[PDB]
Amino acid sequence: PEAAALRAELRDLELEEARLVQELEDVDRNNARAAADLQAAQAEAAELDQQERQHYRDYSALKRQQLELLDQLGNVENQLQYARVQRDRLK
Amino acid sequence: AALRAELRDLELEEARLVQELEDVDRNNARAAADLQAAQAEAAELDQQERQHYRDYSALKRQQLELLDQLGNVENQLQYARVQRDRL
Repeated sequence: PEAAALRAELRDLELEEARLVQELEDVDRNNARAAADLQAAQAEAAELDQQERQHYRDYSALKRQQLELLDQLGNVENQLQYARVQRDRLK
Repeated sequence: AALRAELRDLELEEARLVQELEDVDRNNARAAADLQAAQAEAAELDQQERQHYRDYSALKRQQLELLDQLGNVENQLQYARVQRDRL
């Protein structure tokens, strides 16, 4: 009967562990799925990053283009102001 | 009066540079727009990655708490098996 209580505890105990195994399997499933979604999102973000960098680069190139045009303008304006002074003296 | 010819040339030169500048600026505006759109998208994606990650971490904590309970049960089962076996 000692082994009588035992046999009962084992029964309830093995049931507990099976219930716990069931819960673990649900949680592990949802965990793996969350990791997959994560990885999918990271891959999307990388591809995007690639495109974003390209955009940044294009914009930056255009920017250097404008600054070069601005410098030229200022070189011309320097010459222009000189010639303007020279014209004004004639008067 | 070579000054007048110089003046005409320089002024026209400036007109040409101004035009070019206007065109480049319109291209620049478009480029800025595209860049900002891409950045905004990246922010959304970042937010969604974060959601997934936090789900994952949470799920993970759950798993560990469950594992601790299982370890406990396991220990009871072994103790009750050692008693058992001893007849």
